[PDB]
Amino acid sequence: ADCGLRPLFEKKSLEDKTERELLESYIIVEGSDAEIGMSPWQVMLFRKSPQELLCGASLISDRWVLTAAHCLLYPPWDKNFTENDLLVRIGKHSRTRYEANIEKISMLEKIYIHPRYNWRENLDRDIALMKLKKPVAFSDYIHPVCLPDRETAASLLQAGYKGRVTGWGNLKETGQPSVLQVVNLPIVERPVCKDSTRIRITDNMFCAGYKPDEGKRGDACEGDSGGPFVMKSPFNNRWYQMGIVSWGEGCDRDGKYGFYTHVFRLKKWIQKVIDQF
Repeated sequence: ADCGLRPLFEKKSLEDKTERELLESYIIVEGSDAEIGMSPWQVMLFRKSPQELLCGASLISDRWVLTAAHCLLYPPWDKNFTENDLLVRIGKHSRTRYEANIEKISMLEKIYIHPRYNWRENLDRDIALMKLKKPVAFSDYIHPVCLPDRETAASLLQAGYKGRVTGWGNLKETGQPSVLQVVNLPIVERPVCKDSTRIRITDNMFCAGYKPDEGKRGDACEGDSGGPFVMKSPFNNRWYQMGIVSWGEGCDRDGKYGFYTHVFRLKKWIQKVIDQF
């Protein structure tokens, strides 16, 4: 509703140091310290006991969180979290300090994993929702991102177009940053994404990232999964979550690419589960 409009930026008619890098393109390894409240919707999947960060996520409403399905469910490693095995921290900035009157710790009501999530082969439909026991309060640090729609999707999800990925994940291949990281990457053309790996691709997933001859680098890594991949719509100055950090081979390997769950391609589900409750 009031989604996509950041308190310490749009609301205050301000722009972040990398915002235009995105606009000017419409026709976390090697990132940078995000700026305060520049990713208000960012979330942290935290494990109660032992205490540990296990994924990134995103606030898409005072009562719902979005993240990768593998983050929560992955049989191969006996991973199968439950409503109260986890916590979700919101409004954070530092990866370790407990930002007292800034961040907000929320509990889980219900976990919703996509019925067709495919872990046996290629994390197809790598998405999952999380209802919060108690609704969260919006602040200049905790605000929702928008969910894409026909129009938005068609306009912004194109090769060359840059989206942004933020997180507290690793800075290389296995340490962690002391503050949320940010990096801007370009959407790659499906054909390239396809023959870049021997894994079977799907329309439910897209890949961003620079090519070997472009000079620049950057990618997502361990701990960024479940995190958002956004884009600012030039039209209404709003931010949309176009993807979810899903998978990838290594982290910023030449001629390798990061794969993201294709949000809009599954918005139907999202809508379904949220309306059904």
